[PDB]
Amino acid sequence: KIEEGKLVIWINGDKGYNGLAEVGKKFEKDTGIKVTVEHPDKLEEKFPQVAATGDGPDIIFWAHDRFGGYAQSGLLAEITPAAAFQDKLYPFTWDAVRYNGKLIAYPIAVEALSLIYNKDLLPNPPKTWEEIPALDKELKAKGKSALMFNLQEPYFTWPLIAADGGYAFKYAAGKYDIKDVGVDNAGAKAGLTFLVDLIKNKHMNADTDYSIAEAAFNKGETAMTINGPWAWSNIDTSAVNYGVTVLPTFKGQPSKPFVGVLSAGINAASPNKELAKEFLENYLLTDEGLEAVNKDKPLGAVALKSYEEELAKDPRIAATMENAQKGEIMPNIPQMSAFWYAVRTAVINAASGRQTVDAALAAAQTNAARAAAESFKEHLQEAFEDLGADNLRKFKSKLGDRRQEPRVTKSAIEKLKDEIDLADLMVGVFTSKDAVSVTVEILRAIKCNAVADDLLRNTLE
Ligand SMILES: OC[C@H]1O[C@H](O[C@H]2[C@H](O)[C@@H](O)[C@@H](O)O[C@@H]2CO)[C@H](O)[C@@H](O)[C@@H]1O
Repeated sequence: KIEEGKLVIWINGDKGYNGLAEVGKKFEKDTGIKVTVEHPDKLEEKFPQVAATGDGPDIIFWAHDRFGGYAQSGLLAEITPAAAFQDKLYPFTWDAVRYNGKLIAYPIAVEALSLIYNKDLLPNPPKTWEEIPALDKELKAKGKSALMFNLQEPYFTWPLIAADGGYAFKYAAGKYDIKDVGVDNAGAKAGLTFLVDLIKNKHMNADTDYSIAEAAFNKGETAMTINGPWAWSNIDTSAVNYGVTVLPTFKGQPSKPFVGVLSAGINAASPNKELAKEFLENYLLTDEGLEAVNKDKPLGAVALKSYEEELAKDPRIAATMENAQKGEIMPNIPQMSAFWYAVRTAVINAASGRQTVDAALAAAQTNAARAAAESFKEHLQEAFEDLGADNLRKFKSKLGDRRQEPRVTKSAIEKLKDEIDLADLMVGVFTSKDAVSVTVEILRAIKCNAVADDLLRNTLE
């Protein structure tokens, strides 16, 4: 499925992929070899499904937190450059791509979130989170609002949850301890309570996503947003006059974002391994290669010393590195994808009012330690689709009548939209193993025995 004598590359659709295609045209004009760039949907989950049997791209781009799990499954080739090349990039960027003693990818650039504001609507931005409710009121009298950002992905809400004390896994004596999880302490509860109260008092809406918020800022309808360096380009095209600065404090403490390093790995089953090393070391990681990508969509603070010393004179970049020093570098261990699925479910149920804050975070502490939890959620979704709409109305009636603990209110059931919402409510209230046991019990009481049997052989077994 992988053809000898050319190169195929995969990268996310919010980065500068037309700029990267210009670098491959130059490689073709010096050697004749053709390069193709693609941007599929959900690529961080498609890559481990196709590469296990030897298919996929020659080269894959993503942040460093996903790569430890790919290496444990045997999907990547080892990286081995000469000491003369290694001295061209900062030593702290090589530390982020080192796993069990070996290097497993090439580092490209450093990314962190900041606060972006409209100078004509608000020439002096606020220094604390506590000030935002009163400022929303002044702006409505002009037909506007104060702040809008993406509420569906937990990367954007984590800086406030961590300000007064929350954490992922505890670091002690040279290693992360995978059975000491920090999403349910006193500091984590206070930050999530402040976010839900903004929604209750009608300063924000619970269905806001990435493209809704991007259009409102660029049209002048809102005063502030929260985003990374890749977004600066489309703002330049618009009519808005903008600045970039440090995030606000909470209870007197700084906000603390998680920082990522964009990186490039090589497929263990590729037959083009030495063509791939020549493209990356001699064409992309140079002054003129990185300049072509940066002009399409900006990269942040790059890994190559000779070019980063010039970019550091830009005041937008100085603010990016101040937020990075108040935050923390992400771990790369294989347990990180189970952590991100658990926190995503907790924020969605609490912002929509289907669960209380305290009950949602106590279940996340348990789900974050279970490797197979997200797989169980996908098998529940498929069983609800197979019942059909008439039989699924009977299922939801019996769930609302249960007297066993924990109980589910009838108002919360009427607010669901489809089969994906129902599977997320079940794993968030009961945790993942108990969710399957209760579902099988209700299916037997409405006489749907074939569906219950198929679900059992693919989970608890
Ligand atoms: O929301 C969970 C998600 O966060 C990070 O993904 C970022 C990525 O690093 C950025 O480059 C940008 O594309 O936005 C993404 C969030 O929408 C983690 O790297 C990722 O593993 C995680 O699932």
